[PDB]
Amino acid sequence: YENVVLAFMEIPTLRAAGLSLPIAGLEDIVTGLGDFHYNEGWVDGADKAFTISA
Amino acid sequence: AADMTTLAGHQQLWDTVMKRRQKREDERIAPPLIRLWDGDYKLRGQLVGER
Repeated sequence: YENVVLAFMEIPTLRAAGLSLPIAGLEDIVTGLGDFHYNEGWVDGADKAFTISA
Repeated sequence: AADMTTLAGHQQLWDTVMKRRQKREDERIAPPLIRLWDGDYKLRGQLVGER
């Protein structure tokens, strides 16, 4: 049971579908990456930051 | 098909093999076909003018 319950989190994002971005010309329109993109990246945990706020 | 009974068909076989060497020597010099596609993989174009 040790580190089975509440031991991981996935946080999603609107990157694939569409966002307005703080880049010249992307502030008023909505653009997304596309249907093809890299899926997951690991948040480094050595200082335990996810236990203060994930 | 070449005649293996006579020297003239041995020359047709030699000429046929030297022809295939030239096609490979041209494909040695041909650049790759380059294509650019968007985030949904729709084709934008073929690229030909690169440095």
